[PDB]
Amino acid sequence: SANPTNIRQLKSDCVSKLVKIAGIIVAASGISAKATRMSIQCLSCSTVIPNLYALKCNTEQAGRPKCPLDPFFIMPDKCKCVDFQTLKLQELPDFVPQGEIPRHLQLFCD
Amino acid sequence: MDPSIIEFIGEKCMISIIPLIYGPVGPFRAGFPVFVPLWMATHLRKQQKCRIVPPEWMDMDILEEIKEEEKRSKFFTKMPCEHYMVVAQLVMSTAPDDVPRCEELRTVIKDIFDIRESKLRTSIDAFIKGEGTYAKLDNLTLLEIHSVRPILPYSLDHIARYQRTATASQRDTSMLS
Amino acid sequence: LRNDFYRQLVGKRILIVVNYDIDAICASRILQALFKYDHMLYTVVPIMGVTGLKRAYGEHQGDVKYVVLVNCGGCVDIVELLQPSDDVTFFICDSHRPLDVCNIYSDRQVCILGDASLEENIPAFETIFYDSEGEDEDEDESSDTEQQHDDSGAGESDQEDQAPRSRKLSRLERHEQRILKQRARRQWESERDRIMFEYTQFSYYGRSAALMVFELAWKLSKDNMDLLWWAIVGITEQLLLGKIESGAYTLELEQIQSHVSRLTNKTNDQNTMSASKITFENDLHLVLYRHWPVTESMRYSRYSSCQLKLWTLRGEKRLHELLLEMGLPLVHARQTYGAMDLVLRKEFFSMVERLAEKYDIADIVYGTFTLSYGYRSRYAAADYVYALLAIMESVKKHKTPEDCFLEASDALSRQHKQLLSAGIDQAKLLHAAVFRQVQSSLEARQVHSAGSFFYYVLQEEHAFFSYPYALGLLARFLLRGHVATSRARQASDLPLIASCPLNASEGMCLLVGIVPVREDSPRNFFGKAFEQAAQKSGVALLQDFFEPAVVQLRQSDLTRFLDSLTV
Amino acid sequence: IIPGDIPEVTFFNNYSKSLAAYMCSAGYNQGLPIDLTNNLRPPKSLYIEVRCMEDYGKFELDDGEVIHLKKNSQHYLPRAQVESLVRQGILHHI
Repeated sequence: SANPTNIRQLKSDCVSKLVKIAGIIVAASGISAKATRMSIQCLSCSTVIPNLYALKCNTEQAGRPKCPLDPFFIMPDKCKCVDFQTLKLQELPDFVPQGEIPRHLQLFCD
Repeated sequence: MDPSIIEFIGEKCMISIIPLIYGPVGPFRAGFPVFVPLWMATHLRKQQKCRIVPPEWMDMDILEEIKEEEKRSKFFTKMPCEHYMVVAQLVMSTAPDDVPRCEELRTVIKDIFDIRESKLRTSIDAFIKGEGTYAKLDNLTLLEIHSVRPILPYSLDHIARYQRTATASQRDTSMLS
Repeated sequence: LRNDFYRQLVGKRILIVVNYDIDAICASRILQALFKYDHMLYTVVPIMGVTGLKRAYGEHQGDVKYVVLVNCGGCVDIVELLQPSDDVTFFICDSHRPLDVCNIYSDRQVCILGDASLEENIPAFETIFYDSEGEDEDEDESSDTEQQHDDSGAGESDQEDQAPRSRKLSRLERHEQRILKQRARRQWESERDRIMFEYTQFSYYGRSAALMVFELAWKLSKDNMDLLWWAIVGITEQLLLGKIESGAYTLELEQIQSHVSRLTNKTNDQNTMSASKITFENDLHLVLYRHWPVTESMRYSRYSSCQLKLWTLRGEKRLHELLLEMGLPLVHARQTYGAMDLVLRKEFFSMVERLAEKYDIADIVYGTFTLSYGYRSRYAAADYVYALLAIMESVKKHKTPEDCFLEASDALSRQHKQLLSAGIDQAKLLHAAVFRQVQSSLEARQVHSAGSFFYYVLQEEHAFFSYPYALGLLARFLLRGHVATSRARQASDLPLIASCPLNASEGMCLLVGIVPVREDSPRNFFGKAFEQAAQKSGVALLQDFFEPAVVQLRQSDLTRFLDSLTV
Repeated sequence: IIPGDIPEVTFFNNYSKSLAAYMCSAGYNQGLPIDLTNNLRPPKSLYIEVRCMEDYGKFELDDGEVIHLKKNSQHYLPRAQVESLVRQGILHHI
C-alpha cells in the first residue's frame, strides 16, 4: 500500500499480524549499520543468517588436530550490508491519553 | 512518428478471413474464406457481421520456440511479418470475443517487445567515437525504432558537429567540431 | 412493433432523451450506438418539464419527421402542442400509463404499442370530443347557416331535428325535441363515472424504456452482454417493489432467467477477464449491502428501521443480541464487509436468510445480478443506481443541472469510472444525513394529524434537499417510527405529506407526499389529491413538471390552500 | 470561416492569397478550399441541430437562422451551417 485500527486492543490474539493504525511521531535515531552475511577464516563459509546461534571449529582437519570452543574471527570485508533507524511513535490524542498515560511502540527500519 | 502512422500502414496488409469492390479481393460468399486488408474486419466484427482467425505466427508454440531462438541475436532475429505489435493490438482487442488463448499471446508479446528494446540500450551502449557508419537493422522489426527516432538523431547533429565532422573537415593538431 | 418501421429509420430525426430519469439514459445511450451503426447523425436533449419542450423545438422548427415520445404523452393532445405536426411522425415507448386517447386516436403521427388488460375506454373519444350542450355547430332559423357545415350531428350539432349523426336515441322526440341535451349529459357523464374516474383519481406508470429495445435488438444477433447491465439499471429503478410496484419482479425471475439461463454465448470459455457472462443471484435490496460495514446497514435500513426502531438504543440492544445467534465480532462489524476477514464475508449471507426467520424482518433477500470488468473489482448489480444520483446535484451555478445530466450519460461507460466513485463520496453521507432531523422529529413529534391523513412540513432547507427526490425518502423514512410504531392499525395507517423548504429560491413551498405502510397497490390519490384545494381555489399553482406527484406554491399560499385541502 | 475572435490583416490576406496555390490543386485540378479539419463524419441527413462546449467569439456566419455559438448554440441548422469547428469547445456532441 485501506482501513485502520487502534492500539488499545492488540495482543497475543493478533500476534504476527499486519495492521493499520495511526498516531503522531515523537523522535527517533539516525541510521547506523547492518548486514546479512560475510565469512570467517575458520571455515570460510558465508555467514548465512535467517533473521534480520554462534556455532565445531573446522580449523581442524590437519591430520588429528582439533580446535573446539569456537575460534570464529569474523572477516567483515567479506560482508553485505543493510540500513536501520529504530523508530518510535506515540498513540492517538483522542483515545484517553489524559486520565491514562500514552503507550507507544518501538520499530525497525530496513 | 505516431500511434497511427502504423495504422495508416500495417492494416493495409491482408489475410484470409471468414465471412464486389474492385481490387484483388473477390466477392463475398458465405462459408467461404476471403483475403482482405484488415480495415474491414473493423467493419465486420465491430459491426457484428463476421469473425476472423489470424496468421500462422499467431500461436503459443512457434514463438514459444523463438523465446530461445533469438539468443543467437547478438544482432537480430526471426521476424514473422514484422507487424505483431499492431495487429495484435486490434486482434486481441476484438478477436478474443470468440478466439482462444489471448493470454500467453499477451504475455509473450510484451515478453518479447520490451525485451528487444532492453538490448537496444545495450547495443546503443556500444556506440563510440561518432560510429555513424555502423548500425543495425539486420533482421529488425517494424514498430520499434520510432521510439528512439526523434531523440538521438535530433541530438546527434549537435554532437556530429564534432563526431561526423572528422572524415571531411580538419583543423590543427587538436580535434575539430 | 417496428420490425417494419425500424426499416424506415434512415432519414433525419430527433432523439430527444426524455425527461429526468435513470431509465432514459439507460434506454437511450444504447441508441447513440445504433445510430452510428446505421450511419445516422443525431441530436439529443435534456428535459426537465414542458418548459424545455417547445422552448427548444421552437429553435428547431423544421419538419424532421421521425420523433420520439418516451416518459411523456400525458401532457397535451400533442398536435395541440406541436401544431407544426402535419405528418411529422412521433414514436411511442413511454412508461407514463395514464395517457389521453386524443393522442391515440386521430392517429396521424403516433404509433400504438398497444397490449393491455383495459377494455374500458372504447368510444371515449367518440363522445367526449364529440358532444356539448348549448351548442352552435348547427343550422339555425337564419338563412346564413342553411348549408352543410361540420354538421357533427351531436351534442355539438342542432337540437331542432336537423342533424344526420346521433343515432344514439330518438331525434324527432323522446318526450320533446330538447331532451337531446338530457341524454347527451347522461351519455356524456354516466360513463364519466368511469372516465373522470380516470385521470382525476390517481396516476401511475407502465413499463420499461429499453426492455423492448433489448428484444428489438435481440433479433439482430446482438449479445452485447454489457447492455444487459445497462438494462437492469432501468429494471431495478422501478421494478424494485421496495420503491414501485412490479409484481413481474417475481414473474421475470422466469423471463430474464429464460433470457440468460438460456442465453449463453460461451458455455465453454467464459472464465476470463473482460465482462464475464453474468449471474443471477438471490441477494438483498438492502441499503448498500456490500462495500461498507454492517453498522452502516443496521441503522440505515428502513426494513430494519421499520420493524425495530434503531434510531434509539433498544434496537442496538436488540441488534447485538441477534448478533449473538451469529456471534459476529465487533471490530469486524465496524469495518467494510469487503475489508473484513474472509470466511466471514464469504459465509455471512448464507445464514441470514434463515436466521432472519424469527426477528420480524424476513424479506430482506431478493433476486439480483452481479458482475465486473476485471480484477480491480467486483461491482454489484444493485449497488449502482445510488451513486448516480449524487451527480444529480442541485447546484445553483445555472450550469450544473443541465451539464451534470450529460455526465450521467458519460457515466455508464466502462471507460468512465473515476467519476463514479465520487458518488459514493456523496451518497452515504446523505444517507446518514437522513437522520439529521429525524430523531429531532420523532421526539419532537412533528407529525401532524391534520385530519384525514398524516401531515408534515419542513421549514428550513438542506443544500442536499434543494435537490427534490430525497423529499420523498424522508417522508418514506419516518412514519414507520412513531406513526406506525406507537399505535394500532386504526390510529396508524394514513398517507403523508412532505414539504420542501426552498430557503434559497425565493420561497415557493415545494412538496411531495406518499401512502401509508402496507398500502402500496392502493395507488395514490395524490396523483390528483392536491388538485383538491387547487381546483376549488388554486393560487399560483404549478404543474410544470412532467411528474404527477409534484407541485410548487408561494411562501404563504399553502395553509388556506391546505385548509381547502382538508378533504 | 471563423477568423480571430478579436498591416497584419494585409499579411493575413496575402497569406490567404498565398494559400490559394494549395486550394487550386486541392480538391481537384481546378480547386477546392478543402476540408481537412472537420467532418470525418460520414455525411448523414442534412438538417439536424448542433451542440457545443462553451465556444466563444461568435463568428458562425454559415447559412443558419441564428446559432449563438456556444454550448447549446442549437437551432434548426443544416449541413451547410455546421461545417465550422471541432476542438475549440464544440465536439462533445452532434
